[PDB]
Amino acid sequence: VDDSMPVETLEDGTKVFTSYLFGAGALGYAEGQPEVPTETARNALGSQDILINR
Amino acid sequence: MPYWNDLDGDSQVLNDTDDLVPQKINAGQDKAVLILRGNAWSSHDLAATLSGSD
Repeated sequence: VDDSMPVETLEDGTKVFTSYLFGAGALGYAEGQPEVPTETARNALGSQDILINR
Repeated sequence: MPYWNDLDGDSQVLNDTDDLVPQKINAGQDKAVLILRGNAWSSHDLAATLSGSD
């Protein structure tokens, strides 16, 4: 059960629901890597600090 | 930087009824220049990780 799925609308306020039926278990994905996966910088004449992810 | 140029001139007719005259020396100048240079270069990152070497 999830609240976020594609839902469309036609005129006269009628709705259409999608509801994928997968039951697969599964497809696949992998994480991989960049370089510099995380970093921090700052602005000295001001006062700030940052984060990055990428 | 300075320098002293060397003396030159006639001897004279060593003679009576007259006297001699002494003589003089000069000086001179020299210069130089200071110069300075430099440059830079760079790269992207994404390209580095995607290309297989650095």
